[PDB]
Amino acid sequence: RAKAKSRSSRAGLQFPVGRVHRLLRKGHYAERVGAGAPVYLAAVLEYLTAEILELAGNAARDNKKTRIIPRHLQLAIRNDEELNKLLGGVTIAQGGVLPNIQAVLLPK
Amino acid sequence: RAKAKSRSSRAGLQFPVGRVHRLLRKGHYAERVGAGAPVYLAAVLEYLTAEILELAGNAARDNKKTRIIPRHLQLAIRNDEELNKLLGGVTIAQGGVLPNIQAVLLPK
Amino acid sequence: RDNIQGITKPAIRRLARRGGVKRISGLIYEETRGVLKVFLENVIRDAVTYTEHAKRKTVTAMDVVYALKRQGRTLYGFGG
Amino acid sequence: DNIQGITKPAIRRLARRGGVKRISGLIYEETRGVLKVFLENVIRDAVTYTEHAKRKTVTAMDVVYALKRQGRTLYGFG
Amino acid sequence: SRKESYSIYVYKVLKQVHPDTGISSKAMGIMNSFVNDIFERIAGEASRLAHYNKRSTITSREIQTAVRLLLPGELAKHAVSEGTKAVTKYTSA
Amino acid sequence: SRKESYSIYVYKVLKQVHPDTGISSKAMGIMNSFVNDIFERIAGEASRLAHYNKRSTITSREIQTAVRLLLPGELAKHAVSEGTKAVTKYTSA
Amino acid sequence: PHRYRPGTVALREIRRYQKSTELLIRKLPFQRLVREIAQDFKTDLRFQSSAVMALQEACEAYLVGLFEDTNLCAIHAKRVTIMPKDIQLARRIRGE
Amino acid sequence: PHRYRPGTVALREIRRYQKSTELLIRKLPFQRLVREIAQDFKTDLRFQSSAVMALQEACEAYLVGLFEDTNLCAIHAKRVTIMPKDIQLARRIRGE
DNA sequence: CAGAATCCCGGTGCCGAGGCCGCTCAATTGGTCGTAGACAGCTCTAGCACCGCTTAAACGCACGTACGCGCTGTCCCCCGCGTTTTAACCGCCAAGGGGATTACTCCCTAGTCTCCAGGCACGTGTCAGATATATACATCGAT
DNA sequence: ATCGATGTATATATCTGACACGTGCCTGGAGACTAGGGAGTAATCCCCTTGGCGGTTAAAACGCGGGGGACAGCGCGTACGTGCGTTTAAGCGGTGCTAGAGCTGTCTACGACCAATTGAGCGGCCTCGGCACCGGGATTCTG
Repeated sequence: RAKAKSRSSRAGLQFPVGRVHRLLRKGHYAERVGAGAPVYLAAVLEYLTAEILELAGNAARDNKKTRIIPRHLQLAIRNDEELNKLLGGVTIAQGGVLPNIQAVLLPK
Repeated sequence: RAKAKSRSSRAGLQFPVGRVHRLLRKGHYAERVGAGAPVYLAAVLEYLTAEILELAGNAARDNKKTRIIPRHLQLAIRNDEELNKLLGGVTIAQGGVLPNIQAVLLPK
Repeated sequence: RDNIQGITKPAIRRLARRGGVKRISGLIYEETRGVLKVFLENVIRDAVTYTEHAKRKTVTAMDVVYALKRQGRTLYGFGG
Repeated sequence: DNIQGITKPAIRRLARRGGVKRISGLIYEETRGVLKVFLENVIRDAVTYTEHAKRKTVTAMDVVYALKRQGRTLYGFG
Repeated sequence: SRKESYSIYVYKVLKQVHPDTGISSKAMGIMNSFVNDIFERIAGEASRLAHYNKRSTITSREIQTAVRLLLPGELAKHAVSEGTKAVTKYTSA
Repeated sequence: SRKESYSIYVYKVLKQVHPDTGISSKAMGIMNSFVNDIFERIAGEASRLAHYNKRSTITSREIQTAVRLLLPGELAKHAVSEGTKAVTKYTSA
Repeated sequence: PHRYRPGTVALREIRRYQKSTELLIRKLPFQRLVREIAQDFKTDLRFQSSAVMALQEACEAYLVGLFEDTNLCAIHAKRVTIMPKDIQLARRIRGE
Repeated sequence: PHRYRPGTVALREIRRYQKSTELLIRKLPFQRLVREIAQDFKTDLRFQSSAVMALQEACEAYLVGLFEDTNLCAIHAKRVTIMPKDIQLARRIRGE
């Protein structure tokens, strides 16, 4: 009997291909699930996770902090013209708002 | 082998309980479907159909017509505060708009 | 009851300040209270409906998350 | 450049159905741009559904599904 | 080949509400799409209710709760009343 | 009972993107909600795409089309390359 | 001679077009525009006769609603002439 | 004594509250309001400590967004003071 | 240009995040087998192209009046500052209602086979609605 | 007060193709029986929700002085609406071609279902340094 090797290690991903395949079967989305579906979906979820964490970390560094907090996630999402479109209907707890004042209101 | 009779006749409905039961099983909504689900859903769909047809038929007489057309359905929906809330996003072809002019625009 | 009066004038001003409003007319307070009450009523009706279907007696955070999700607004940080 | 086929009289007729009494001279060029932006987002989805099916003919159902995905359910075309 | 539609049942209802009125084919098409829409909405919500409680089956309780969530206050009371009447007549037949 | 979460995988990604930075529990809860949100959206569209074509099996083409329909242009452009590379390496192994 | 005062014909046209239900855009010029836009996505496409009709119905239903919203934000400023900034404000508040 | 001119402090408050993140409504009054409204639907209900916090976060986000929309409606009329008709217009265009 | 507000720096100190251990149940490897769907060939529907003709609609011009805009005046209702008071917030102590789990067993739904009638294409024909003509009577603008 | 020139609507007759009905038949709903595991019931644990007291300062309520904003009125000048004569090309009716949507047949590569094995990752515990609070100094900006 060959020594087991995880599917994620074969594909090179960090996310669990086995858990994704299990969730695809238990959700009743269809009666059959092809072998290629979970590798593709795991690769997409990993890409979007890293794409967000990079901007959040840059915001944390600009604030001179070392731990990421929800304020940094709000600042990351609302400053990107594409993330803000995908997550427009989402409110983040303790996120606050972006500084903005109408030019008509400032003093002469 | 007794003579077969439809479930709709037992329930006292016009809509097809058998077709609804088939459509539930073929949709993969769940692995099991109970006996009472299709009778309840058929009765609900029959109720909403009769209400729509009653209002459209009244709107037909107000125009001395004898045949219902999309304009009568549009007028029936947009003049009822309950149906208009349920069908707020729906667009009906050949329906047109309701007559309305703002009081500010009329002559002095 | 009088509990609607607990949303005081200073709290409404602080909310308006976060939104960038510089000057506020004195009639805005009763209008804001009327706008808030219907929102709370709509969300709570759905939350209690989910609580009753489960036969529970305590209202949990998930019932609120699902209610907001149904209204078309998604809340991140409490579950789901 | 067929956007010029949406003539000024047609825009005025649409404004009349909407109840507009008086119309400013710059509304026409703004409306053409708004319509041009609206059409592209629907056609891109219709073509995506057509390509997934490997068909070469765009079909009414592709448009019905494209509109429903945007929240604009259309009744009448099946 | 063979299609499938509700035009028979819609016509049967029409002749009960207004036995002197007819309906055009264009209006019948809209009435046919209306039932498919509401059917999909109710079955969708019933499936979510079943999944949240970790149940394998769909029952009249899921249909009733979905109706109470989807339909407005006055439509919901009547729809629930006659749905329960139909189920009681079926089970007592 | 035991509760599953993506916290360890999000942390592995963070350690790859910014080794010196850390993350608070609240940020982890937000990320854990964002992942389930996008998962359900993609699986939903892949399911609709299967029924419209009378197919009984979900495949990588359904995922690729759902990704092109849901994500904006540049994000979809990159995500499709990532998924194609992953599937190609998995099959070649 | 005979001549009507400004605004009476406009009100008569409003009462006219809110009663009828026909399409107001020319069919053939619209069809050529649909053909021109689709070419940027795929070549040699074909369109069913009903697809163009579905697109035309959707576009006209969208523009009528946009003008309905624009007129209210024109009246709010105590004007009667609609102007571009009214469209821009309506679209900004609608979130599109 | 030294006195700031009208509006100087308002801009400072705007900057202060846009830079902060805490909640702004008092917790006990809001909790009593929530328990009062719920009593109309079912009697003897109980609430988890987190459900009230979820409701408060949702309500404050909704009100801040509505004020953001109302301020654009005020400027369109060339005013500075917000008034009830601005709220009614914003809600009408949003379709609430 | 005096002075009130915000920021930052050095010191204290605590409890939230990073890391370790035990261990069990979810994922992997190997095998069988049934049917979903990939490929080849054919039929014939309906999408594309061209022509001639009539005349509905779009285009270009003149003109004059009703609207949009800028300026001035005035008066009253928001803002900023100070004092009093009221009920929010923190911390500590009690107790018991209700959520979450385990063990049993019964009754509900899925599956297979037969068989027969509900409802789907196809054909026919007759009357509801569309159109042309005549004319009634309502409204708008000037005297 | 009314005239009279335009416009919208109504009443009668003729036509035509859309709707309602009947026929043939086939495939999908109903009747009868069996097997098995999902849901219903009862009992136990214990946790987290409701209720109360004491007390101290952060926050709300009430007054008042004044100034800067909202609102009404006026003048003016040019942008848009109404009506005519000209010209563009939309709409329609007809014929012909062939691209490609929809279907039947064959068959073989794919995914589902079982069983045995073990290690990936979840729960409980430890601890130490990132953050926050206090106080004093430096810089900015406003009336």
